[PDB]
Amino acid sequence: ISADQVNQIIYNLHHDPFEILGCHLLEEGKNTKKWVVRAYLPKAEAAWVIRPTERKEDPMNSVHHPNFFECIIETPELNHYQLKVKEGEHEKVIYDPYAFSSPYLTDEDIYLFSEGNHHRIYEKLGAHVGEINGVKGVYFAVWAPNARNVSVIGDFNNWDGREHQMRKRNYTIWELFVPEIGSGTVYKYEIKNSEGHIYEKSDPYGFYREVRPNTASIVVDIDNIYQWHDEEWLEKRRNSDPLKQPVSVYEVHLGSWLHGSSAEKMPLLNGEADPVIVSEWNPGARFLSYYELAEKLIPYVKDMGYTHIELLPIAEHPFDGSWGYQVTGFYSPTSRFGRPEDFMYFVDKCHENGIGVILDWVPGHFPKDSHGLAYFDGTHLYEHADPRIGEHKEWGTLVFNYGRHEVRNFLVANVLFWFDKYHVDGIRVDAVASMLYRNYLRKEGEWIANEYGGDEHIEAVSFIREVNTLLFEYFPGILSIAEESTEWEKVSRPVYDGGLGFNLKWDMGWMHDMLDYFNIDPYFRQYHQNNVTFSMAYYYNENFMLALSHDEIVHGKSNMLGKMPGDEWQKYANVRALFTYMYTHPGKKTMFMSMEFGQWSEWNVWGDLEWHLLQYEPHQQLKQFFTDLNALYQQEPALYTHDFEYHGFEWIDCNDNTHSVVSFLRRSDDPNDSLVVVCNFTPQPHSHYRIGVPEAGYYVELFNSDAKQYGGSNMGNLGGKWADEWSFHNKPYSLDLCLPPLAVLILKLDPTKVP
Ligand SMILES: OC[C@H]1O[C@H](O[C@H]2[C@H](O)[C@@H](O)[C@@H](O[C@H]3[C@H](O)[C@@H](O)[C@@H](O[C@H]4[C@H](O)[C@@H](O)[C@@H](O)O[C@@H]4CO)O[C@@H]3CO)O[C@@H]2CO)[C@H](O)[C@@H](O)[C@@H]1O
Ligand SMILES: OC[C@H]1O[C@H](O[C@H]2[C@H](O)[C@@H](O)[C@@H](O[C@H]3[C@H](O)[C@@H](O)[C@@H](O[C@H]4[C@H](O)[C@@H](O)[C@@H](O)O[C@@H]4CO)O[C@@H]3CO)O[C@@H]2CO)[C@H](O)[C@@H](O)[C@@H]1O
Ligand SMILES: [Mg+2]
Ligand SMILES: [Mg+2]
Ligand SMILES: [Mg+2]
Ligand SMILES: [Mg+2]
Repeated sequence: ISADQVNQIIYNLHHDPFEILGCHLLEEGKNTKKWVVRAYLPKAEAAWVIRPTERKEDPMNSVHHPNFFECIIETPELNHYQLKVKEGEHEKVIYDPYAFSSPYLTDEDIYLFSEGNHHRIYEKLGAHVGEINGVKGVYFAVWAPNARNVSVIGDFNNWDGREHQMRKRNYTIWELFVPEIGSGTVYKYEIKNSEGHIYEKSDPYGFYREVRPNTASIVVDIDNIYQWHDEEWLEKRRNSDPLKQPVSVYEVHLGSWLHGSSAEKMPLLNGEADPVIVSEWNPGARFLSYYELAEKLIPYVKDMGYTHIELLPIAEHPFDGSWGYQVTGFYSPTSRFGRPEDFMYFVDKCHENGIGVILDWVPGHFPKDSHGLAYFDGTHLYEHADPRIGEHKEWGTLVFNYGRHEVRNFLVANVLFWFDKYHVDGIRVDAVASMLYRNYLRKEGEWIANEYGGDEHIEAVSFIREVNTLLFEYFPGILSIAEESTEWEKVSRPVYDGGLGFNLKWDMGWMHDMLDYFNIDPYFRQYHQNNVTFSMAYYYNENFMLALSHDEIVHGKSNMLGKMPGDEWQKYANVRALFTYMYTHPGKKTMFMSMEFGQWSEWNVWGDLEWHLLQYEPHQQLKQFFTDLNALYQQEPALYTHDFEYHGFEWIDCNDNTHSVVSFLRRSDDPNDSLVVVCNFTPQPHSHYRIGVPEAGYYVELFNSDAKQYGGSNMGNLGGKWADEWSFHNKPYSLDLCLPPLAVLILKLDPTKVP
């Protein structure tokens, strides 16, 4: 490019920056093409073009002006890229703001979508504010290849679509531009199928939706509603390995954490809305908005010391009682809690406070409701046609046809969408077995094997691997968490090694072992020492997340206190011991709302949590215990740097089944960061109980779960103990400890204490 052209840009004289900025073809070779990307980045000193799906990164060069950049790249197609932009000492990675000159679908958009590879399809499908033929308005487009007709109905034409019939393109997608309407518009698609049957559909790519049970889509100007402040958070994320950091997750169902009064409006970020009543049976109560949750949940979590909040699915879902697991509006956060920008504010404020956001994501199925994706165009469009692979009969839901390109594309782009538009830090997929097996919950003779005669759902396995491949390429540094309950191998291993490509897997066997263990009367735990120790036998086959989830405190399972045997004191003590053990055992941590303050009742998704309990000392003491445990966790590198390496853990001894005692070391990079952990899982205290340690010196008691400030009896070792030169447990030194009742000790060598 010329200096004259560059200056026209720099001085705002150019007639159309899209002619010069963005990606432009320069020439076609035999086997490849030459492209240039140009960007004008005022304040940037350096920039790079990332091609994350090819794993390449090329520098851009300043051309004629220090903030005007060009990058010449040869590759057969340049569909997928990002700009990395350095301003002083900070880097951000963004999509190119000049990537798409037209609001309408181009030939290239349609081709990529037909192949299942349009990672940004939601920029074109759905509803977008833009300009066509010189007039402002909204462009709508929808995939519905077998429909006979489609119209746009909405507020703007009183729900009569005769003058807003859409145009079909390439026998696949319907489009229409409507002038002079804007964001806030309420609409649906009216579809006639091949039988002449007419019906009404929410927008599958819609960005906002009426409050359930109403289902019309709402047009959102999604790139001009919120201003973010989280660049430094996102840079740190992208440059860090989360597997090596503390990850302590507070799992939250937004609709049931805290309720407000329905006798007042729901406040929003700079606005307000009508209250959303929680249920007709509890009509005095309303949900809190994303905005109110940002103001209340976030400081609560920050003070407790968790690193992350994990949300039960917030994608739009018609029924409270599915807990979010039956989604019908995959591209919009639920309007129960307000608008898209209020959720963006929640995430921004999490990042301002140093807290990451993980979203439960539901790609495994969708329910039958007629406003949603089912039988979309008068054929089995989203779902597979054969019910033996296309329905989960025991659940009454439909299963995506992962093999069908535009369906795969809906889902792959949907995951990316949450990271792009809402800046989230991770996803968790519930029930991964439900996608992986062709015989999932199906009786003999009511499913068919794959082409090699196996039970593996080939198409789903491929989809899962593609999702995880793309997620990590576009958003390095994120968490991708699976719950898979059949010992499928290499869940949390890279795709290049025959894995599914998640980075963490819930240790459901650990969870069962531990909760089954603690539910046993302590005298009988001597017969089940193996519950304590067994999970370490297979631990290194995955990267495990130790989760005590929502699923474990419903349906007659009790809340954590009620699972524990004995009187009120021992119930609390058993909670403290279990969770101190969980936080010291290798792996990342997740626990569910209400567990941190000892709610007695099961989680009830129709009410809010029993916050009045926090008026009372035992509940306040447990909450302090977790606050301090989380603080320790973040303070001690041996609790997080080497979770997934042999170095990070070693048993000291696990043979004393008769007293239900175990002990172990955690390690990090510095040998002085080593910790000794001692667990006593009955209410019998022990005096002069020896434990082997590897070095001489004074071992400080960093943490004692029996401290009086946590509700314990305050037995302990008075702050620490000097090791004896008395060999024990095959180690040259040993500590002669008092073991408090139903309690866990964490000790650390202070190699500078004065003898
Ligand atoms: O300090 C004197 C005693 O210290 C040691 O006793 C221990 C017990 O061994 C531990 O098990 C624990 O005791 C718990 C007890 O397990 C639990 O049931 C509960 O017992 C209370 C009960 O809540 C209450 O309603 C009433 O019956 O009083 C009981 C009081 O003992 O709470 C206990 C802790 O308060 O903790 C104490 C350690 O302090 C040592 O073993 C004893 O020999 C010695 O007497
Ligand atoms: O009477 C008071 C006694 O207190 C002290 O004994 C303690 C030890 O200090 C503890 O470490 C523990 O002993 C465990 C031991 O840690 C555990 O390994 C297991 O030992 C097995 C051993 O693993 C196996 O190799 C085989 O050797 O036999 C051993 C004995 O079973 O079980 C031990 C407990 O049974 O608890 C005891 C108290 O019970 C103090 O050191 C003693 O001198 C004192 O008598
Ligand atoms: Mg009509
Ligand atoms: Mg399950
Ligand atoms: Mg058993
Ligand atoms: Mg309540």
